[PDB]
Amino acid sequence: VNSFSGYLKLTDNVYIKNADIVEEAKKVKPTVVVNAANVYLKHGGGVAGALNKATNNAMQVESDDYIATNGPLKVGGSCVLSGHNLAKHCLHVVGPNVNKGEDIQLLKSAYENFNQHEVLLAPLLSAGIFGADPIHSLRVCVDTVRTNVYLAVFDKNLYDKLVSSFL
Ligand SMILES: C[C@H](SCC(=O)O)C(=O)N1CCNC1=O
Repeated sequence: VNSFSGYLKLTDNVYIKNADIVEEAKKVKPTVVVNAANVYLKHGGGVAGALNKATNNAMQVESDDYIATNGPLKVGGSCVLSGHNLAKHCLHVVGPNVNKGEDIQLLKSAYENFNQHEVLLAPLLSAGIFGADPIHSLRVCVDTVRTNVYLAVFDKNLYDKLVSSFL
Protein backbone atom coordinates (compact mmCIF):
# COMPACT_ATOMS: atom_id res chain seq x y z
CA VAL A 1 0.00 0.00 0.00
CA ASN A 2 1.20 3.60 -0.66
CA SER A 3 0.11 7.29 -0.10
CA PHE A 4 -0.86 8.13 -3.71
CA SER A 5 -4.58 9.09 -3.93
CA GLY A 6 -7.11 9.71 -6.72
CA TYR A 7 -5.12 8.04 -9.55
CA LEU A 8 -6.72 6.12 -12.42
CA LYS A 9 -5.02 2.73 -12.93
CA LEU A 10 -3.90 2.27 -16.56
CA THR A 11 -1.94 -0.99 -16.17
CA ASP A 12 -0.51 -3.31 -13.51
CA ASN A 13 2.17 -0.68 -12.74
CA VAL A 14 1.18 2.69 -14.29
CA TYR A 15 -1.25 5.17 -12.70
CA ILE A 16 -2.30 8.66 -13.87
CA LYS A 17 -3.90 11.75 -12.34
CA ASN A 18 -4.67 15.38 -13.33
CA ALA A 19 -2.32 17.04 -10.82
CA ASP A 20 0.24 19.85 -10.26
CA ILE A 21 3.47 17.85 -9.69
CA VAL A 22 4.78 20.37 -7.10
CA GLU A 23 1.49 20.16 -5.17
CA GLU A 24 1.46 16.38 -5.44
CA ALA A 25 5.09 16.10 -4.30
CA LYS A 26 4.43 18.50 -1.39
CA LYS A 27 1.47 16.30 -0.25
CA VAL A 28 2.96 12.79 -0.74
CA LYS A 29 6.71 13.41 -0.09
CA PRO A 30 7.46 10.49 -2.39
CA THR A 31 10.78 8.64 -2.19
CA VAL A 32 11.41 9.78 -5.83
CA VAL A 33 10.05 12.72 -7.85
CA VAL A 34 11.16 12.81 -11.50
CA ASN A 35 12.25 16.11 -13.03
CA ALA A 36 11.92 16.81 -16.77
CA ALA A 37 15.55 17.91 -16.95
CA ASN A 38 17.88 19.08 -19.72
CA VAL A 39 21.52 17.99 -20.01
CA TYR A 40 22.76 21.20 -18.32
CA LEU A 41 20.28 20.86 -15.40
CA LYS A 42 19.16 24.43 -16.16
CA HIS A 43 15.71 24.41 -14.56
CA GLY A 44 14.16 27.39 -16.37
CA GLY A 45 10.60 26.23 -17.39
CA GLY A 46 7.95 23.44 -17.47
CA VAL A 47 8.45 20.82 -14.74
CA ALA A 48 12.08 21.90 -14.03
CA GLY A 49 11.15 25.57 -13.57
CA ALA A 50 8.16 24.67 -11.33
CA LEU A 51 10.02 22.13 -9.21
CA ASN A 52 13.06 24.37 -8.84
CA LYS A 53 10.91 27.41 -7.87
CA ALA A 54 9.19 25.25 -5.18
CA THR A 55 12.68 24.51 -3.68
CA ASN A 56 13.45 28.28 -3.52
CA ASN A 57 16.25 27.67 -6.12
CA ALA A 58 18.06 25.09 -3.92
CA MET A 59 17.58 22.51 -6.71
CA GLN A 60 19.42 24.85 -9.15
CA VAL A 61 22.25 25.52 -6.66
CA GLU A 62 22.78 21.77 -6.14
CA SER A 63 22.51 21.15 -9.89
CA ASP A 64 25.13 23.77 -10.75
CA ASP A 65 27.61 22.08 -8.39
CA TYR A 66 26.75 18.67 -9.99
CA ILE A 67 27.45 19.98 -13.50
CA ALA A 68 30.64 21.77 -12.45
CA THR A 69 31.95 18.42 -11.15
CA ASN A 70 30.53 15.93 -13.66
CA GLY A 71 29.71 17.81 -16.85
CA PRO A 72 26.40 17.53 -18.72
CA LEU A 73 24.07 14.54 -18.74
CA LYS A 74 23.35 12.56 -21.92
CA VAL A 75 20.01 12.89 -23.71
CA GLY A 76 18.21 9.75 -22.44
CA GLY A 77 20.26 9.80 -19.22
CA SER A 78 19.65 10.75 -15.62
CA CYS A 79 21.15 11.55 -12.24
CA VAL A 80 19.86 11.23 -8.70
CA LEU A 81 20.04 14.40 -6.57
CA SER A 82 18.26 15.65 -3.49
CA GLY A 83 14.47 16.01 -3.47
CA HIS A 84 14.84 19.02 -1.15
CA ASN A 85 11.46 19.88 0.42
CA LEU A 86 9.52 17.91 -2.22
CA ALA A 87 10.72 14.29 -2.00
CA LYS A 88 13.57 12.21 -0.61
CA HIS A 89 15.30 12.17 -4.02
CA CYS A 90 14.85 13.85 -7.39
CA LEU A 91 15.60 11.73 -10.44
CA HIS A 92 16.56 14.25 -13.13
CA VAL A 93 15.75 12.53 -16.45
CA VAL A 94 16.57 14.01 -19.86
CA GLY A 95 14.01 13.16 -22.49
CA PRO A 96 14.68 14.29 -26.07
CA ASN A 97 13.59 17.87 -26.80
CA VAL A 98 11.88 17.90 -30.25
CA ASN A 99 12.21 21.78 -30.27
CA LYS A 100 16.07 21.18 -30.28
CA GLY A 101 15.79 18.38 -32.97
CA GLU A 102 16.70 15.33 -30.71
CA ASP A 103 15.89 11.70 -31.73
CA ILE A 104 12.48 10.64 -30.27
CA GLN A 105 13.79 6.96 -30.09
CA LEU A 106 15.77 8.33 -27.11
CA LEU A 107 12.46 8.58 -25.21
CA LYS A 108 12.54 4.83 -24.46
CA SER A 109 16.11 5.15 -23.07
CA ALA A 110 14.92 8.08 -20.90
CA TYR A 111 12.05 6.02 -19.41
CA GLU A 112 14.40 3.07 -18.73
CA ASN A 113 15.93 5.18 -15.92
CA PHE A 114 12.65 4.82 -14.00
CA ASN A 115 13.24 1.04 -13.69
CA GLN A 116 16.05 1.72 -11.16
CA HIS A 117 13.41 2.95 -8.64
CA GLU A 118 10.59 0.85 -7.19
CA VAL A 119 8.07 3.74 -6.98
CA LEU A 120 8.14 7.22 -8.62
CA LEU A 121 6.02 10.34 -9.03
CA ALA A 122 6.71 11.60 -12.57
CA PRO A 123 5.61 13.80 -15.46
CA LEU A 124 5.29 12.54 -19.01
CA LEU A 125 8.80 12.76 -20.45
CA SER A 126 9.34 14.83 -23.69
CA ALA A 127 5.81 16.34 -23.49
CA GLY A 128 4.93 20.07 -23.12
CA ILE A 129 7.80 22.42 -24.22
CA PHE A 130 9.97 19.28 -25.11
CA GLY A 131 7.75 19.05 -28.25
CA ALA A 132 6.74 15.41 -28.32
CA ASP A 133 3.23 14.07 -28.48
CA PRO A 134 2.09 13.27 -24.89
CA ILE A 135 -0.02 10.33 -26.20
CA HIS A 136 3.21 8.83 -27.57
CA SER A 137 5.05 9.58 -24.31
CA LEU A 138 2.39 7.71 -22.31
CA ARG A 139 2.58 4.71 -24.67
CA VAL A 140 6.41 4.55 -24.34
CA CYS A 141 6.06 4.88 -20.54
CA VAL A 142 3.63 1.95 -20.31
CA ASP A 143 5.72 -0.19 -22.66
CA THR A 144 9.08 0.60 -20.93
CA VAL A 145 8.59 1.22 -17.20
CA ARG A 146 8.10 -1.94 -15.12
CA THR A 147 8.29 -0.27 -11.67
CA ASN A 148 5.35 1.57 -10.15
CA VAL A 149 4.92 4.99 -11.71
CA TYR A 150 2.39 7.66 -10.69
CA LEU A 151 2.04 10.15 -13.56
CA ALA A 152 0.92 13.74 -12.86
CA VAL A 153 -0.62 15.31 -16.00
CA PHE A 154 -0.61 19.15 -15.56
CA ASP A 155 -3.39 19.98 -18.08
CA LYS A 156 -6.96 18.72 -17.40
CA ASN A 157 -7.83 18.87 -21.10
CA LEU A 158 -4.76 16.76 -21.95
CA TYR A 159 -5.41 14.37 -19.02
CA ASP A 160 -8.90 13.63 -20.37
CA LYS A 161 -7.51 13.11 -23.88
CA LEU A 162 -4.76 10.72 -22.57
CA VAL A 163 -7.32 8.60 -20.67
CA SER A 164 -9.92 8.52 -23.45
CA SER A 165 -7.32 7.54 -26.11
CA PHE A 166 -5.42 4.96 -23.97
CA LEU A 167 -5.31 1.48 -25.47
C1 LIG B 1 5.42 18.37 -18.87
C2 LIG B 1 4.24 19.32 -18.57
S1 LIG B 1 3.12 19.52 -20.04
C3 LIG B 1 1.38 19.58 -19.63
C4 LIG B 1 0.88 18.34 -18.92
O1 LIG B 1 1.44 17.53 -18.09
O2 LIG B 1 -0.31 18.30 -19.18
C5 LIG B 1 4.56 20.66 -17.95
O3 LIG B 1 4.96 21.61 -18.48
N1 LIG B 1 4.25 20.90 -16.62
C6 LIG B 1 4.44 22.13 -15.92
C7 LIG B 1 4.01 21.87 -14.52
N2 LIG B 1 3.63 20.49 -14.44
C8 LIG B 1 3.78 19.91 -15.72
O4 LIG B 1 3.59 18.80 -15.99
